[PDB]
Amino acid sequence: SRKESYSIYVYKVLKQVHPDTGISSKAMGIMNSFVNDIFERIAGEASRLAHYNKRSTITSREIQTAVRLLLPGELAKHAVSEGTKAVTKYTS
Amino acid sequence: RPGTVALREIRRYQKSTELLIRKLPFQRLVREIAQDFKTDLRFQSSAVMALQEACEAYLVGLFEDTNLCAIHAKRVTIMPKDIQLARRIRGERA
Amino acid sequence: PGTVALREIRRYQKSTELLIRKLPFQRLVREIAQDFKTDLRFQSSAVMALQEACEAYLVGLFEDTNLCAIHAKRVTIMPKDIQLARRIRGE
Amino acid sequence: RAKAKTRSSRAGLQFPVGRVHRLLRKGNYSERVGAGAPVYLAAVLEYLTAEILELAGNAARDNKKTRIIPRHLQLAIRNDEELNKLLGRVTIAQGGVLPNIQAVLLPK
Amino acid sequence: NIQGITKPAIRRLARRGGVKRISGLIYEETRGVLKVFLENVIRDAVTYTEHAKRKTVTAMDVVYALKRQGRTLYGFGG
Amino acid sequence: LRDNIQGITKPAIRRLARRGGVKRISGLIYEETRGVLKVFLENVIRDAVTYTEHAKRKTVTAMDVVYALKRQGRTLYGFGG
DNA sequence: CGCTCAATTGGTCGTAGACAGCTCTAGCACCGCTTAAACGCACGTACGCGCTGTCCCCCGCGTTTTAACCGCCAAGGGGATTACTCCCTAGTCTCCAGGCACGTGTCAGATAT
DNA sequence: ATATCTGACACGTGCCTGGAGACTAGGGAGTAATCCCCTTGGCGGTTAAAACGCGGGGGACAGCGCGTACGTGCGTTTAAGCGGTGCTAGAGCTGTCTACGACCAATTGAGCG
Repeated sequence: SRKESYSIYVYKVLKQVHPDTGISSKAMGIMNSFVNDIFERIAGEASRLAHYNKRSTITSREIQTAVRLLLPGELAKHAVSEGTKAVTKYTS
Repeated sequence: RPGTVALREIRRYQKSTELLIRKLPFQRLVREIAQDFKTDLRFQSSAVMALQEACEAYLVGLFEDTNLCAIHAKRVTIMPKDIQLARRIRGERA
Repeated sequence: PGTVALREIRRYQKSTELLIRKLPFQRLVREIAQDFKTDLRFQSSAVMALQEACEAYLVGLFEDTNLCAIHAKRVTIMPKDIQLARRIRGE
Repeated sequence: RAKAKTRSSRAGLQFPVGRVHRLLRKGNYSERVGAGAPVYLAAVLEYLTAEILELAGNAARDNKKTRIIPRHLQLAIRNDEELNKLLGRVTIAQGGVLPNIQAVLLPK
Repeated sequence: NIQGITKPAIRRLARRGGVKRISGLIYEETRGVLKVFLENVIRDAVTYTEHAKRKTVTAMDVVYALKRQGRTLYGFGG
Repeated sequence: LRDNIQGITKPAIRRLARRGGVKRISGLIYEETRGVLKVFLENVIRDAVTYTEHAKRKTVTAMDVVYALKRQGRTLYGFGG
């Protein structure tokens, strides 16, 4: 049975800025932690935002509010800018 | 004339859970601070003064062992850099 | 001189690798385990993860300790000057 | 009925929205899940990953290296307080710590 | 108007906290520390309200802000 | 044979104090340092045992330490979890 | 107070481990088309606990001279670092021993096809 | 009755796990000179303390509203599902080169002259 991880997607996103650059498995392990730590933070926050308003769905506006509370700076509205682009183009 | 044995406040403000800031100036304060994100809010009087309680209890938490940090430095007198010690160790400013 | 210790700081910051000897750490870990519950075996990497997390706790404690001594006008550590950490942090 | 595509390809994302939907569902986080949520989440994962990897590239380049090791990510974080306010509760395994001498300790 | 946090208010708070000596240069920077604390707990709280489309800053949303720093309290609908 | 915690050597604490960025080391520090380290293991390994015993396993995994560190807030990367 | 010269550092030899494309294999979980129930929108309609000013004393600031105090250089030796001194147990590594999931056992039957 | 299959009634090795031993030598330890640091003290140099009478604004009383609240119709949404079919990891061994070090002339530091 398989291990499950994010290695190929993090190594894909690395080419989005540094196609010149290689990776050690140890650094791959750090990024394979960082990815699902952001998942652990957001998904719980969104489920709690739903629960704080008694809802059966986590939602686009739930995750937008969770991310709005994940970083205390410009990076939050940059993340919102990427997410609004994604949900817009998916649904158009 | 000079004071002496200045303990009289210590034997009052730790005896009961009295509230120390006055309402209306704190009321405009939080409201005028909120509106730089979003104006045309309405504010529950309970919600603002609950934040007054939390700010006051947190201000006990901004002196209680902060004066112990000065005592570790062998000052009886707190100086601003003590906050820059204690509040960096708690991670609230870096 | 009495002081090339400052170049030790920079050298042990050029370095990153774990500082405690492996088997010695495992002995301490097992001698904390074997009178807590019966016969705890450990995978090597779990012992290494414990070692890293604990050496990180200690490096952080000493970083706070430098602030404690320096803010007390010392460039030397003393036990009381560690002991501010346990009461100020949370534990 | 036709040959398939990932939802990410319509979203303009490279991250895998479908397994995000699976991780939410296997995560049991609510009775239903708005399709907008995992689509947005994939962009969080990209944007937060690319930003730190760029700085990891800087740390490696400046130390004249060509393969990333945990050191580079740790220094990439400590070069940026907007990352330090996220990762301050986190240890980067084997990256060590920021090389730093406080000015009171120096000679003269 | 941050100046509404007056000198005797901070004397009273610190004397509940058991303090002895201060140098007067403490207070004007400590007003700034309370200003950033107060601003952080406000912006987090108000967000839940406006996200829930309510315009009324709700005491629940004050609890859910303080709860994200773990500083739980009851009576306000918890 | 020696069980007496000295495996945390003078040379080890010396180097940890160095990497934390501290200078002169008076001899009183070493035994107190061993104490705080013990108390931290006695927080983490306690819950690691609860993770091992929740599965009724007889061996501690990397997951068993990682989730114990995670629930105690001093989170760790590089090992899954 | 700028020199001698000892102490960390930086370019070349060469070697050897962990990446990176495997290498399709391929085992399977993402999407498509259905099936489909129900919650949250959309939306009236209840309407308080929000925003909005007169009388009235209190909450905070400015002023008295000053020392508890922090920071000063004065006084005051111990014990940590550096260094060379030896004594020892970390790491290494190869062989020991024993646990699990296995396929077919082996023969023959508790339960009923 | 019949076919057959289903636990008693069980000696056959990989993989895996952890154990314990002797040598080697990396390094912990042992001791001591002695500097440089923490230091031990008190005004002397510089500034928090209730007033004490006094100015700045908060509060017990009134007075209106579109918000904050229910809770029904319903339509849009995801759930849940099964086939088809694009994805992702195994493990096998490169093709390395990149990082790993030792050898062997640079730059950074301790002594007073």
